[PDB]
Amino acid sequence: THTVDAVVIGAGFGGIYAVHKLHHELGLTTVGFDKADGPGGTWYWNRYPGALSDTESHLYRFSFDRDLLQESTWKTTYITQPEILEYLEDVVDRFDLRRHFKFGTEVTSALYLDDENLWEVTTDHGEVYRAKYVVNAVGLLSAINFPNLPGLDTFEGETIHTAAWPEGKSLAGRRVGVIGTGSTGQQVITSLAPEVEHLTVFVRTPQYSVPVGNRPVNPEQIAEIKADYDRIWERAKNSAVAFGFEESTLPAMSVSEEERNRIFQEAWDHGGGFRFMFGTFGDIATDEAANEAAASFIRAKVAEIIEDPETARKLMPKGLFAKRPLCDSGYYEVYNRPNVEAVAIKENPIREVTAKGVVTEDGVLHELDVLVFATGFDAVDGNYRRIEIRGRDGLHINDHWDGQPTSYLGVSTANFPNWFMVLGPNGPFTNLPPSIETQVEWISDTIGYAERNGVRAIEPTPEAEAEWTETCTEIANATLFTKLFYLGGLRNYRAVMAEVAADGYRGFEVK
Ligand SMILES: Cc1cc2nc3c(=O)[nH]c(=O)nc-3n(C[C@H](O)[C@H](O)[C@H](O)COP(=O)(O)OP(=O)(O)OC[C@H]3O[C@@H](n4cnc5c(N)ncnc54)[C@H](O)[C@@H]3O)c2cc1C
Ligand SMILES: NC(=O)c1ccc[n+]([C@@H]2O[C@H](COP(=O)([O-])OP(=O)(O)OC[C@H]3O[C@@H](n4cnc5c(N)ncnc54)[C@H](OP(=O)(O)O)[C@@H]3O)[C@@H](O)[C@H]2O)c1
Ligand SMILES: O=C1CCCCCO1
Repeated sequence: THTVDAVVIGAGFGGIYAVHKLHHELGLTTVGFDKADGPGGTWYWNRYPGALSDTESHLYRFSFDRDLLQESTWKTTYITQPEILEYLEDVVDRFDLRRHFKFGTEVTSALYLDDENLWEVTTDHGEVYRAKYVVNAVGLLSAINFPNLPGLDTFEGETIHTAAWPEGKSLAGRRVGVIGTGSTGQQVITSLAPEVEHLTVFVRTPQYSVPVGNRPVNPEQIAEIKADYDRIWERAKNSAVAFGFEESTLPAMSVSEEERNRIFQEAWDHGGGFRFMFGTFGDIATDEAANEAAASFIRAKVAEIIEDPETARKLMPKGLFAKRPLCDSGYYEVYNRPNVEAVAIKENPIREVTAKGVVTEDGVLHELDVLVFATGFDAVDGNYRRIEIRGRDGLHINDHWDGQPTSYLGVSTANFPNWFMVLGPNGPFTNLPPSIETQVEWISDTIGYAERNGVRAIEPTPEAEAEWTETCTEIANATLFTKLFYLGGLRNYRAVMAEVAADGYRGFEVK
């Protein structure tokens, strides 16, 4: 039953930096915690085949330490999970942090003590920590999502969730079904297709995907990037999404059918999902006609790629190109293989799982040895809403988030003092690490200020939280995503966080 200045929940990008900042800049005694048996967070857990970043390799990392940027290396233009995981372990060892982290250790309640003005925090190892500050780096993701299919437990084969992939497991020569065609699904599908005896993909909503263009690089290309890194990060910190391309301000309809498609083809060829949505035109997300053009281009690629038309149509993405854009390493092409079958489960849904496989409503048994669920997770809400987290006067987090989850500035919420969030709700939608730094940096300032000036407790007003929900909402419904995040872009997000701090923490009850 110990007592410290600060607790950090989680050891991915966000939890790792927060420890570094709170211990080494602000001198605070600081303990880190993670269920996981080591660091990496998202990348400790997802070791499924083909797991790859959407963010180019040079930019999906910390920026804050200039020696590190010069010494780290990568193989391709996008970075794989082993390589990311490895990088976070180098980072963890480089800044001397293993020793602040209790691994294999779940934080299971967070009681705020109104009279001691402290947070009482308990582990599944029995321990208790009493801390003045809590920093939640629990991520945008929550519990694995895992639809309970009828008869599932009759299945005599192995079932695997993408995020619980057994290290070392091979599906080579097995008959495998995959459910889900999200970002994970496309990846695990491209990578499985060539090795398995047969692949059945259960598609519910086919999505829009552009080539990822993941190319090999030589040490000289890296060294041209290394030489220009102050400008790269300054540029990225001053863009909206920080994916490393200039963001277009050219309206789609402001140029010609041929020009429009010329631009859409160079982007296709160059590769990159965000690059397609935002590197090409500036209104794809905000003008109806801009959007339809982008979407149409992609469907023509799909009909150019899938030879058999009954298959093509099952994989044909429909309607607004207003989900997060995917990119792949040859996804549509997989459906030309004789040992891949597509099952459109809107038209022909799963009726049940039986001993030997999956049965659809048409009454065909799809014989499977392995059923892989690429069905994702259950939202930000989920990693908080699954705990004894209570704020002032014992108020429960799930009681406090009576409806949609909320925050002020993506890092805080009313009735939860000295309690912060890294990637809480209504935060930025960007290449995450640069946003994680913004958040951790602001959180570490705020906490340095609190100690230096003798602040007992800080928390936002419910007035302010609601003003933020409105700002996020007004900006959302100006885009085609409407038809959970602040969508004004990193640069605006940074000026806002900075103004609030320069303005004496406006929207915050300081005690
Ligand atoms: C396959 C995949 C690819 C991705 N690619 C990209 C990309 O290219 N670009 C991008 O910007 N984003 C990407 N993301 C999103 C990605 O999660 C973020 O970029 C980033 O990893 C977030 O890191 P984090 O430290 O904030 O949270 P996480 O890495 O999610 O770490 C959170 C940790 O909190 C822990 N935790 C939660 N509750 C508790 C508790 N009660 N006790 C102890 N521990 C707890 C979890 O175990 C977890 O390890 C991807 C995600 C996935 C799954
Ligand atoms: N950038 C990257 O390289 C990368 C890679 C992987 C993951 N990620 C991130 O991590 C998050 C998770 O991605 P993800 O692909 O694991 O999950 P996801 O985006 O949530 O994809 C979910 C998939 O499962 C399907 N699905 C869900 N429940 C189902 C059910 N009961 N029956 C049939 N199908 C079902 C969905 O279909 P519907 O859509 O019709 O519901 C969808 O195809 C994403 O937000 C993504 O940004 C990023
Ligand atoms: O591409 C991504 C994946 C996670 C969602 C926001 C970050 O950007």
